[PDB]
Amino acid sequence: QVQLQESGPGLVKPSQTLSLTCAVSGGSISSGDSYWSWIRQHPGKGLEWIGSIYYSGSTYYNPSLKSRVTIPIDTSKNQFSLKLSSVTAADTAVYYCARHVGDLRVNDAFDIWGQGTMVTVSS
Amino acid sequence: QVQLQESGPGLVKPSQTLSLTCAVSGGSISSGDSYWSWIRQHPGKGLEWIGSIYYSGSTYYNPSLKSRVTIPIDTSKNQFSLKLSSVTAADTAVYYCARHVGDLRVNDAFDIWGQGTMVTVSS
Amino acid sequence: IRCIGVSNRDFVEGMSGGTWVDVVLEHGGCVTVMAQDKPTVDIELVTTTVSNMAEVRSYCYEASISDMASDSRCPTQGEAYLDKQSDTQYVCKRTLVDRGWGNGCGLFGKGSLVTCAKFACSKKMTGKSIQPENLEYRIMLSVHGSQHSGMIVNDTGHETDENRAKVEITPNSPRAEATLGGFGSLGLDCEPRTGLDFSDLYYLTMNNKHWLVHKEWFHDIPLPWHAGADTGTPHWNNKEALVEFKDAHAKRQTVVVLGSQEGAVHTALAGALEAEMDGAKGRLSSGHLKCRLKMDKLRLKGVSYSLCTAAFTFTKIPAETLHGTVTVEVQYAGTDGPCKVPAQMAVDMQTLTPVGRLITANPVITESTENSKMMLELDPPFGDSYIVIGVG
Amino acid sequence: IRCIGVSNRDFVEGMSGGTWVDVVLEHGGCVTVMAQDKPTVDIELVTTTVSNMAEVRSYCYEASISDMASDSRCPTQGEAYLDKQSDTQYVCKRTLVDRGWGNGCGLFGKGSLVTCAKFACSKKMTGKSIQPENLEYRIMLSVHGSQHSGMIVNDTGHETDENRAKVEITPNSPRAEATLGGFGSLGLDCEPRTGLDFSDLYYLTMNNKHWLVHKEWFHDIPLPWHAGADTGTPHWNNKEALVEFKDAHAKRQTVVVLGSQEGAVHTALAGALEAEMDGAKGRLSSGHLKCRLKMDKLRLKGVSYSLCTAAFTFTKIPAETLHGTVTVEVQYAGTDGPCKVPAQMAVDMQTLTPVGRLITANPVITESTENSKMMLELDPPFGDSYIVIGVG
Amino acid sequence: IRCIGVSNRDFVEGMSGGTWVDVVLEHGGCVTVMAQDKPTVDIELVTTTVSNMAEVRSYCYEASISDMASDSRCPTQGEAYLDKQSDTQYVCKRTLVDRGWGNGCGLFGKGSLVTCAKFACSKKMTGKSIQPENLEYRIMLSVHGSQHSGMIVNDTGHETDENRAKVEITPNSPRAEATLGGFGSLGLDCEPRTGLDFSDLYYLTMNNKHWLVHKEWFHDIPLPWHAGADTGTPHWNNKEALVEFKDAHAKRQTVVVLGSQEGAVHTALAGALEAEMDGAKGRLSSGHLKCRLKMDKLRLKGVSYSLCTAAFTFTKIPAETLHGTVTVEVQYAGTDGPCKVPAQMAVDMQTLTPVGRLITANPVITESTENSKMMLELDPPFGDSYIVIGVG
Amino acid sequence: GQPKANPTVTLFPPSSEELQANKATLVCLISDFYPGAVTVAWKADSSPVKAGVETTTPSKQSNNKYAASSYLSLTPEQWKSHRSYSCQVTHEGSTVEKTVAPTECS
Amino acid sequence: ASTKGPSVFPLAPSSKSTSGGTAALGCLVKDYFPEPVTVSWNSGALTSGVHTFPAVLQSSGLYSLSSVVTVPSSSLGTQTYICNVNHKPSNTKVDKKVEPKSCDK
Amino acid sequence: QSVLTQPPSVSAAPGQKVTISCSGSSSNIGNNFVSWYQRLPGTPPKLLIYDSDKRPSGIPDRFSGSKSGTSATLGITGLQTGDEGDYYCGTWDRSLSVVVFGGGTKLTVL
Amino acid sequence: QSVLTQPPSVSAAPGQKVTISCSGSSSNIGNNFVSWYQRLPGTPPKLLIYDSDKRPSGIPDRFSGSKSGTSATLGITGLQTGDEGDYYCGTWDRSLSVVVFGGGTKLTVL
Repeated sequence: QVQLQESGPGLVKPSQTLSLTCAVSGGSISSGDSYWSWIRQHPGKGLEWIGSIYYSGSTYYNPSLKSRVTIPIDTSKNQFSLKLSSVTAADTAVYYCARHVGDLRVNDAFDIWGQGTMVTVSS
Repeated sequence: QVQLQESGPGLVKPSQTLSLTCAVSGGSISSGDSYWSWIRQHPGKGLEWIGSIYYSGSTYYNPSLKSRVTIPIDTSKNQFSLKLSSVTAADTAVYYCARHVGDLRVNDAFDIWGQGTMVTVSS
Repeated sequence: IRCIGVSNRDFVEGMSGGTWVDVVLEHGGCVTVMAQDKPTVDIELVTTTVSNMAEVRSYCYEASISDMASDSRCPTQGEAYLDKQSDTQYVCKRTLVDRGWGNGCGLFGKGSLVTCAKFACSKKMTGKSIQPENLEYRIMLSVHGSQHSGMIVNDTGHETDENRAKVEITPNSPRAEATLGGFGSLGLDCEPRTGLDFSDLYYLTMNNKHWLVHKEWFHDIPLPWHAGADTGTPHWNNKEALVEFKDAHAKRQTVVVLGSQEGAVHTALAGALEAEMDGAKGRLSSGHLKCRLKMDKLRLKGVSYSLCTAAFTFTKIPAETLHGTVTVEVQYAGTDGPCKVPAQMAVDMQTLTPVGRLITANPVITESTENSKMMLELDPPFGDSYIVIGVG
Repeated sequence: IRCIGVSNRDFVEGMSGGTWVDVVLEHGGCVTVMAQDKPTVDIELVTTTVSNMAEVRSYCYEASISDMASDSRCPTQGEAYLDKQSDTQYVCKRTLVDRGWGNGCGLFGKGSLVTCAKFACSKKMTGKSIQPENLEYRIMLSVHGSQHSGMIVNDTGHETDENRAKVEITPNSPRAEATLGGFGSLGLDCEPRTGLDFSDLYYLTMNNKHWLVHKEWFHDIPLPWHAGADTGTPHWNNKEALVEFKDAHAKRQTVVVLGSQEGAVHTALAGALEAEMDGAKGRLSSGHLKCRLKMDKLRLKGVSYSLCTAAFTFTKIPAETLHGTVTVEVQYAGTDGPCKVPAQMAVDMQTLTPVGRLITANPVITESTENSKMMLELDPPFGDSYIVIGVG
Repeated sequence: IRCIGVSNRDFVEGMSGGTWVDVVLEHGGCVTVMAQDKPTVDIELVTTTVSNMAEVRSYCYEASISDMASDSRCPTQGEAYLDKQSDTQYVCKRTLVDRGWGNGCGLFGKGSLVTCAKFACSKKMTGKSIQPENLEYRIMLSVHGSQHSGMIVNDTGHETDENRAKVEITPNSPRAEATLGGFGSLGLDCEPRTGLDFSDLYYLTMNNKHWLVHKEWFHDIPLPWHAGADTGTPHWNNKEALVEFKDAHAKRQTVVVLGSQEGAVHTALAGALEAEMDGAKGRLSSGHLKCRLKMDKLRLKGVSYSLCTAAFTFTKIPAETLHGTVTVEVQYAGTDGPCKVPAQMAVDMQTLTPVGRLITANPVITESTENSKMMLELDPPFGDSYIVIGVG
Repeated sequence: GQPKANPTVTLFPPSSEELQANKATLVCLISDFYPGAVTVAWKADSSPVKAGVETTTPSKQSNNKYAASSYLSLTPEQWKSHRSYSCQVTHEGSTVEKTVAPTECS
Repeated sequence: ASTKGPSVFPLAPSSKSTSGGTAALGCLVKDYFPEPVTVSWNSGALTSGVHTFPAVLQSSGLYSLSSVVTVPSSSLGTQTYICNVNHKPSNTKVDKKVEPKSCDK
Repeated sequence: QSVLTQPPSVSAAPGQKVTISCSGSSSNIGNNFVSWYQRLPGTPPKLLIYDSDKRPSGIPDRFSGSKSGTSATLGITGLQTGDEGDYYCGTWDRSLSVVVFGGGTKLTVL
Repeated sequence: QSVLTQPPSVSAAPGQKVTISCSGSSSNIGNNFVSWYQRLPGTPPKLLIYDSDKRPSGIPDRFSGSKSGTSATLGITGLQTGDEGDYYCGTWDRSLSVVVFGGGTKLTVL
């Protein structure tokens, strides 16, 4: 079974850049039905998608997190990355790295979820 | 030669619906290079296109006149119609019904002009 | 009397006991009927109104390409997948073009290029479909008799005429009876359900050119076919037939739209009949109906009226009107009122025997004025003869 | 020594003058080479890395219909033209259904109904295309000689070993020379351009199931084919094959999508070889290369080293290892350092003649400790015999 | 009248003395019966309720392996005996793999490895078995007569209609008599025991997809077969067919489960008929029964009622409804109450003879209002003719 | 057929009149749970203490929900010395926690 | 967020918390970051009746972990109870001496 | 504006069917089909339902999805203590251009 | 924003070449080619120039179009009293999505 595990520095400073790595088991980034999406899940709020990289490496993200979010992908390692430069209190949240919907799914389909790396941004 | 003649009630009341009919000579609405466009030409202002019906009967118009303009077409009579419900002082203008540009002309090409039925909207 | 001057005029003599006569109600022809106790009535199916012609799948008559682009992948570097290639408004064509090391690919071979462009039909000819309940044949009947030369073509006024009148026969109203004043009532028993193949033909319109094309030819037109009344973004059924994406020897797939097919449509519309369109009622001026002429109500008007007094002056003396019938134009000089024209056509004037049958039989002067212009009609034998109009 | 324990182990004896030897570098096999002045080296092409596999046209593996609707026209009342029928994201099927007076039409006949629905592929198997410049075969060479039983399978460390080491041969680097310490340098002349049909096959991935399917079978998959790297709205090439619009006896065209084709894909993937995927480098563990073994640089290490002193104790006494070769595991009890194992395998012990050839020829003890564990190998004749390990 | 608009409509004329008529009660068809002293009644077996379908041996549709492990013994070191190998929830496969001195065994040879894993069926298609005492065919009868165009398809209300009504015939109740008000009582003598092979077929359900598959195909499905109503730990009859324990060249027996077989089940469900399921009563909309039409109780209602007064206006004038029958829609303008429509269809209007038989024979206006909409039906000869609706 | 009625946890610290008697009682009610099942844990700060904690079982109310009550025993020095007091109710895998401090609700 | 040790509240026993001859004392280090803080009773001398529950993550991101200890009611006043909280993050080590419920004010 | 209004309190009787209604908008909930993410206390959300009707593989049969306008409905028939979690609806917004998760559903099978 | 800045005053010598400059924008004048409508006092505008270079059929050879950026230029070489009228530029706007006519050019061949 394909499994995603988000990990990284759960405690970050204000103005810092959090880096969460989603490791994948049972698959790779170059798969035929893979589009690894990272979603910010703050406490007290619903899950909001921040970045969704594809098999080619680039992808589309939310415009509110467009100025600070990056969706890195490790092709040789088979892992995904969610980066947040100049983070704040509002950027701290759950950072799961699920593998997204298939080919004809123009809308999102979060069938598989990541490990859920929670982020804390405090000074 | 193809000729267009716009006619109708040149004097209209406020809140009324002006109806200009463009008669066509030398052609019909079902032609192979026909797209009959009505353009509002107010005094003191340039010509602005308000409605452009096609050979199938429906067509695209300007969004400012979208709430009041209609582009009727008479398939059996070979005539075009420009209707303006709830007219005002700003809706009174020249209402010529020219036959528009050809097939690959995605932009407009007003090669032939109508009779130029001027509209007056006063109470 | 609106039917004797027709070059394709048909002479009807003898019916099935006077009750029912089988006639061919031609769209371009007129048939004159002469009976034993009825006057000669010319029936001409001149009007043909097709109402409520619903639109059919109409091919595009002149298309044009939009802003076209190409998506190129290398040989073994993926196929072309254009962003406008998935758009329904843009027609696209994919092909295998040459991509090399000098051609930009990483391997010399056959790369894949797809060229797309917004192929929009700038105008399309639309074919209306005619249902059987939309036809209405307008047939004008005209009793040959007390009328002048200015009433043969002067058809202005048929309800207030009393010598000629038009009746519209539809599929809903096949049986009718037109009361021709003085002559009684002519019974029309036309079969509007038995039409001239109205369900096998469509009325195509292109440039205001109505043509009654066949149903197979209307369903076989290879144009960009807009489906129905969707007047917005057309479907363009067979919309790829109007443009041609000619690939070059390198990665240049020039998409060139074809020219105006209205000339080729006129070239294919030679074998069809061009019909007129009077708005919602398209005017088809040709056809062939089958009419049941009811001559039982048709009587001979003015039979009890006596002969005219005198002064039958043949002004505008006529000849054979293309069929052997001699149209006699007379001026009855006299105040007899409802007098009868005692005319005879014979060679032998010492015998005074009748020589030929009369087209306008029972010639009766109707006007009570001094000089009454009237038109009569006679059909004598082959040759020339003497026309005695009156006694002495 | 990593090649003698292979059940499909190949024994190489005799080369073309010691300069070039033609060998079959199998992906699953290992070949042991024995020479006149070189030790037995087992070469096993175990690694096979395919790097930069670009995506190909991948069919949909499980689709599903969206919110479907129908546009119905009466018989002779126009064809169905759905608003979602002109949308590329919605697949639609038109048909002729029954429309009557009780069926809502104005005439009993065949109306036209078109049923559309947003047919989206919920998941699709994607086939990567492998270029010829992406293969890299990892072949481990291992000199049979001074090694114990824990170095036959103990492959942890090949750069610091000096008895075994792995060399990666690619298409860009077909010729190489692996310096095996003490033994000299084994020359690899493998032809990476002459691979096992890498250009005729694709690497399909479905559910993390890598399969090296054929190019014709990969180009013959009837699924909804997304074209290239367009990861948004897929094109769905042959996307209509996944759903079926079954029309009823009345105006109900139920569009039912097919089931999951991953089971049928596994049923069609029986004749292909299942490959592994280690990220960007897919691990194919099978194949057959052709290697030029350069034995000119291969020397016999420890030939000038003298014989061992004594105390050759056969601990873990071996037998035939599935091919007639007898793996001799000995413990050299003695501090001779670089001593040579004076072992012999013969039936007749009164003669002391040599009975059979040795697999690990030139058995030399390498360790300078007290009890040095070493593995030797001999191939005697058919039957049983006496193994004298040492003198006395 | 619910049977004349059917494209597969059957015309029944002539019975065995009016007592018993043998008819084919088709599941998709409707048969209109016309008698000498009875009105035309259309019977359509539209409903088909299968109740109490008991479950059968249902194969697994998508399985999956649990946490798998391997028990390995050396060559001549005992066979593999897994602790989960004796567990019924874990499927296991034993094989002979290579075990050597470098492979961990004490002798080079064929060791024994058994790989087990908890092979559980994640979902299974279940086939209900239909007994002969569960079928109930709902046949709607409708007397063609005093009804409008909105009662041909307007089936809302059959008990309070008096012109149409539905009767359910089961195997327990094969004989019935539906009292059609005014027309008397139509006697149904359908044989529910003589069904369309209900005992030779099963109703398989997979993903809410009801399919009336054959009994041999339902008993020949190679899936992991859960036996009966044991909804807990399934037996998985033929549960080993879903996974494959592919052994490698070394001691790695990878157990890979197969994909989803719902697509292959849809591929095998092409030759079966897809049935609906309305809960406990599965709705099968197809079949063919054999009905004994009892026309002895069927009388001609309104025969003693007199003819209508006048004002029969053919609004929505009909044509041939795909079979030669002309559906006459009339508006009786008049307050005659129970008047009879004196309509005639003939070519010759001078004779007034009857030209063709009428489908809705005995056309009687039922409403007492001013303008009463009614539907009549006539079947004239080949061609077009005159329809005189009324006198004058 | 039990509908959606989740449990709610409410915590109350020791009173000033109870602290004047040299005692402390921290009440923690988990009420309205459908079904009536909850596991009650009480601790000073966040780690669970196991002394003086009497938790009642869930009893079915008139609204079809189940409610239980717990009392964590301490002293006035326990309320005035411990920086926090936490009570958690675990139902269906979910945990509802309430924390009360002796120097914050004065 | 940032690394910081929590407050070291001593959670003493009292007359209203002692049932029978046993009384419950405790210790709570709250508002701590990182989570790795260990609790001991009397420097390891009090292990019987010691319960070290898992920590509770607060809404401010500071973890709250502690321990409880069932001790003698007769030992409340004659034996000192001192919890020791050692936090790996930030190097915090705090000895908090819990006291009996002195309500004489 | 990326908020899906879901019922945050979920209880469940033994064998009881619970109803969770996630309200969206016409652009996202009305625009497409929305699934749900079922998360544990130490686990993230896993997919349940796709397109508002099609349940994922391995999901229970008691979980039943439905879609009506911008409202997704998740029924849990035969709900137990294992049905308790955080079931939050989610859908892609046509106006937003990104997938948005709802307010959540704190299921508690007591 | 559908305004094309054109020179409203146009004179003309006998045989004189007049210049009319219709200024648009980068979205409409710069986006595509703009033609002109020549209108009489009792007549509407007739097409002169298409794509900014290609003159219509029946148009005079003295009328010469040119396009530079968002600026269309209409030269009238050999202008007479019959060249007087209302020559107004017009072009389709990519941002506007509709064809817009300019401010006009009151040509007066005195």
